[PDB]
Amino acid sequence: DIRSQSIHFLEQSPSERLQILQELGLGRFKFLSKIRLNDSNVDCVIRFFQNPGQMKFPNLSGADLSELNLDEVSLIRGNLSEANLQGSSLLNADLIFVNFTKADLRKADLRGATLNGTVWLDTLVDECQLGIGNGLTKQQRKDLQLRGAEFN
Repeated sequence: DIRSQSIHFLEQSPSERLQILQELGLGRFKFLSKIRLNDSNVDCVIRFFQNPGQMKFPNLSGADLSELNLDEVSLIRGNLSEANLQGSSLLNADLIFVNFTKADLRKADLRGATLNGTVWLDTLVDECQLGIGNGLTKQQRKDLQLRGAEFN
């Protein structure tokens, strides 16, 4: 039945979603109001809706976040394992400790995003814009640039 709740949520416009989010105390996650209705995201929103407030590291594993404006989103300690971020805008985003394992970041724009503690295992970054690699090592600015990332 909780699957039913999540479908209905994603069927609403961004501001009706933002209201549901207030009613549920999930208002810190304003980005939920933007993700598209598809199978990947029904699942993602189920995790938020089964026991809300019991997850407070944003777990977006496997979500389809492609071609979204997520400028200045805060996702500290978030799990973006296997997520799809192709062509999305994440300008000045807080991504500290974000797990990008096996995620797709082709053509995303992460200029100015804070990257301390990020994990990039098997991550697709061809043409991902990283700006200055804010918070990245050197062995990281190395590895990623080799794999297609672009640095300002």
